[PDB]
Amino acid sequence: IIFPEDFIWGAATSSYQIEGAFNEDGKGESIWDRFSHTPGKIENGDTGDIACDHYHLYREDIELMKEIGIRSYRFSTSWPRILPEGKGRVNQKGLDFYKRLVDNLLKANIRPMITLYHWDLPQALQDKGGWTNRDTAKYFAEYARLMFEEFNGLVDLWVTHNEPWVVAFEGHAFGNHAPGTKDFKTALQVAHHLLLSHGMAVDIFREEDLPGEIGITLNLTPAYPAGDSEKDVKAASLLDDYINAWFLSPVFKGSYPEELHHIYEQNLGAFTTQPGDMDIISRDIDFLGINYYSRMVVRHKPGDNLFNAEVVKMEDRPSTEMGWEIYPQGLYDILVRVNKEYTDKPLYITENGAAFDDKLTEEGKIHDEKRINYLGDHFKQAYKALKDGVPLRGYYVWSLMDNFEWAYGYSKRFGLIYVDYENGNRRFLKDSALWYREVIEKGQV
Ligand SMILES: OC[C@H]1O[C@@H](O)[C@H](O)[C@@H](O)[C@@H]1O
Ligand SMILES: C[As](C)(=O)[O-]
Repeated sequence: IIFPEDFIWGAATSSYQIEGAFNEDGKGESIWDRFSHTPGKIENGDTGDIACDHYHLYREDIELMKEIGIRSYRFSTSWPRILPEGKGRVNQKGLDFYKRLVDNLLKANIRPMITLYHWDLPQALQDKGGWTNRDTAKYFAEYARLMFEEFNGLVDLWVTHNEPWVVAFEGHAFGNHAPGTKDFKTALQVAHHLLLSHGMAVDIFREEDLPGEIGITLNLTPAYPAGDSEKDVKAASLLDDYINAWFLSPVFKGSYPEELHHIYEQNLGAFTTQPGDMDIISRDIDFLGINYYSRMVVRHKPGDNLFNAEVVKMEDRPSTEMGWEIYPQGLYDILVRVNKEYTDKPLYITENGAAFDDKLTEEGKIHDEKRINYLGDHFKQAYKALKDGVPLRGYYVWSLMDNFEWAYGYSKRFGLIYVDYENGNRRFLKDSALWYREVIEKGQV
């Protein structure tokens, strides 16, 4: 098992999950500032106020990146740190932080990949309806243009959006994520505008003529029938469209999946679109980012919901601390399917990783063998996909460091690096980081 010597091994983070400095240097409020400061939304009342304090500690963090030897670092930029009101006047100190960060990465021979939207919408824009207001799509594109202009010739890997399914449905249907709305109709309208805003930024990227590549990042969860039933097969197919095709088809085919679109429209009524929207959404892009963690096993169940389907708990299979099934085969299956059905463009795994109950020992080590076994098994499936002709160019581990795991707060640790929050926010390389270091040196698992 040996990867190409130029294969792009990396690690990933996001702004709200690591930066801290939540109201420092003119930064505006985000929907995740607001949400986490709302009682009962986050486990243990955790907030991202300080988190890993990467905003002040980023130089030390880049030293640790160099120790592991990652070739690329995927991070997101905070829209409200740069444009506090979401539009209007740039906050120069906020922008200067990312200019310093990128200069330091380039000096370290670490190739940056910027995610423009990793969920921290300006609260100023949420007060005008957030993603149900089509203007939010326009202002996102304007923010994209600013960033393209400022990092022309410095950043050549760009992702518009991280996981629009999650933003739409966890954020607005089930209310587990900011802004915390619980209305499925709103979630559909949101999804459309996220997709729209993506295409709008792609158009601007081409016009600005920067050197480099632009794409989008989707969480993809492959679905499997619980049984041989032709009804279990249709059920899994529908849930596969719910999560995956709902965003894959618009981006690569210029249409929503037909049956599911019908089902939604019949029960909820139509969400608002303008003519030509599917043309914008489906602009040609340069790569697809895939975030993969697990699968879903699905059985038919007429009653409970709109898809007449429920997900089966695989209780006799190993799982992570999140309760997610460990299922490395799913990473191969989804890479192969995307390449077969949707696109021949380069693919990146922009996230894969796992939470386990990490214990810091009585001097500074973390023996997270479960994480080593998890990543190893998934690296092997990526290799198999490669060998079978999938144009996989890179693999980013989630995460470079322990961080704020959204509604779970700091209770869930995904890092290669342990963050000892209470003790000066000090960092410790886990065994999995030492392991990943060996993999990258050799290009061999
Ligand atoms: O759940 C762990 C990670 O999963 C991915 O889907 C998200 O993009 C990350 O922000 C998240 O922390
Ligand atoms: C992606 As098209 C040309 O069918 O709108």
